Amino acid sequence: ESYVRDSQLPTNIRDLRIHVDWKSQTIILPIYGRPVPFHINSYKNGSKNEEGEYTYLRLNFNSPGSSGGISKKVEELPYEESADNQFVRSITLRSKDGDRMSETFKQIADLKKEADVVQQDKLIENKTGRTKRLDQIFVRPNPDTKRVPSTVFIHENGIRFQSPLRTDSRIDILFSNIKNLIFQSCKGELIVVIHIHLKNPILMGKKKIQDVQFYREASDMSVD
Amino acid sequence: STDFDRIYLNQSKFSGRFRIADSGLGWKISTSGGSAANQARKPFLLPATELSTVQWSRGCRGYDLKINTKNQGVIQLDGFSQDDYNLIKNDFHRRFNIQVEQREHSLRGWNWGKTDLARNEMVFALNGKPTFEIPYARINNTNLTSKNEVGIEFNIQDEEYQPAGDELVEMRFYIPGVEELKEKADIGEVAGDAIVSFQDVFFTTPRGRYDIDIYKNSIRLRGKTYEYKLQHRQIQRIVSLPKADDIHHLLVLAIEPPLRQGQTTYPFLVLQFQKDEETEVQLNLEDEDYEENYKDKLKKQYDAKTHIVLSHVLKGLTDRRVIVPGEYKSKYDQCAVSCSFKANEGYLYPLDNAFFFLTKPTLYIPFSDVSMVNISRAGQTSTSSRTFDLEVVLRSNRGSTTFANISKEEQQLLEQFLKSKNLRVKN
Repeated sequence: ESYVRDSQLPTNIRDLRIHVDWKSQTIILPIYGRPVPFHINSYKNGSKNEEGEYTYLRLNFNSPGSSGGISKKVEELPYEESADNQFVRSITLRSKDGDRMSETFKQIADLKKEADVVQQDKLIENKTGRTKRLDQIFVRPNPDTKRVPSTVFIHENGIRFQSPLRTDSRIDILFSNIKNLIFQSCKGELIVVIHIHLKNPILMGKKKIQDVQFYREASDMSVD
Repeated sequence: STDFDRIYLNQSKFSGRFRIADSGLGWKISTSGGSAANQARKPFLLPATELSTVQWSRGCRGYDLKINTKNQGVIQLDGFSQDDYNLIKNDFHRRFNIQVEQREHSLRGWNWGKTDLARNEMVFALNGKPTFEIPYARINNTNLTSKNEVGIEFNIQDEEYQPAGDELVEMRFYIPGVEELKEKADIGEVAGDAIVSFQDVFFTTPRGRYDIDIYKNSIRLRGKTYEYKLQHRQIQRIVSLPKADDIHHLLVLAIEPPLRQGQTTYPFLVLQFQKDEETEVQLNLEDEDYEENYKDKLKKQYDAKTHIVLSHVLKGLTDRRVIVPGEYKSKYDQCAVSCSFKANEGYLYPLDNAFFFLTKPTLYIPFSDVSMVNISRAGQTSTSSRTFDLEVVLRSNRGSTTFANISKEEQQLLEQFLKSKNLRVKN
């Protein structure tokens, strides 16, 4: 939605220059003297042309033939609510008469861009007699660019990687989400490693990861 | 009654005047004053028998009346303040007795809607919430494709820099595979005609081989694929140039505004002709009328070069001066110089008041607008073979263009031209 009531007016009542709103993630245009708002998620792209003294701005929405390569396909916003219904595809303007248009066009250029995880079940931690713990273990992909040493433990319904050796942060992995656990040793290899491949990727650290691995290094080269 | 001079209408137009009456609404455009003696105005009267509905509210732009009538005109009135609700409603409650609701036709701004072709407008309802109804008075041209894709090309008449304001070219739209329906009612207005025609002429923008004919006050281009219309008022300048080898001639028509298919731009209509195209033409006009029609410039029957004929007819229609190719001889007696651009090789032609760079995109560089030029060169044995570069700046558009691939002789001849023309050569 753009707005919801009359109380929230545009930034200026007399909008004699094409206005771009940022707070409500929408922008208004007058199609010949009377308003309409449209949405960034409803937008595709914009383009420019300058010719002699006249100028032609093109603005393209997200619609069939525009957002999707092939028509009659399945997309979230336009098709899912209604697949056989009228939408708009692109418009144009010529605002040579005022030197305020390139400014709003670059505000378009960044507004188009200015704007995500399946949540697993919480892994229950239990400190039973049978407890798995080994150290100098490094996880990859790491939470941050630097390399994280910590320990790893097995529980009854998932895999837990406890950070408290480094930063006390908690990362949880669901047994059902793990698809394949495989070992690979140091036989001709530079590491000794445990890979868990997941079907439902998890958000951790700074990013979204599917593949999760824990290993120890076997390096022998030295520069001392 | 009451009088205000700051009331707006037709937002791509300057302010107007109102003078309210019991019998009706009298709208006067703001008077045009010539020499402080000639006073021009166009008054219009909208009596009370035409009012149908009022939907004035604060949800739309320019808080002021938004009137729809049975005279097939919509008064999308603008230029009043927030406190005029009580005033206008007190004035209007005497006879009309119509409540103005808080609409706010639509603001959800989501693309999905339904379009219905009204008697004079195109209503766009987002599930019962109207979004747009443009009257058919403001439309200019309509184009349709095989996807039932609709493009409405407009042509607004600019007056001056300041009052022009916002002003739209195109309203485009797609429609799905509607069964046994098409865009019937939209095409129900004027193109507005009664000299000479051509057959199988070769054009470049759009590129193809079609034919062209002239009516009383315009020209129609026809082909097997598209038809185009070009008005004489839009035509700005006519240019004729030769080729390097003399075998081909180029007729360049500078026009404004460009003729577009919705999304392509053709500033300069470039037409190629052959040197052997020497034939005779016939003028479909009366032996006494063609004097007044062509201002005695051309004869009824005449035989000459077809290029010269077409250029002379074009100059006669436009009533403007012609551009003659310069007498400045390039390398090997040639009339132009070739060089690469946008990954494309094209020619440069100097002239009295501008450089013309051909052919994709045809670029004009007028000497008056030219701010300065510079030269860049490297030191190597290969410098003699198409190496030197020339960078020109236009300050009016802040446009810098660099002209690569120039040899020693070409650079020397260009520089000689440049001193003789007395242009500022930076170094």
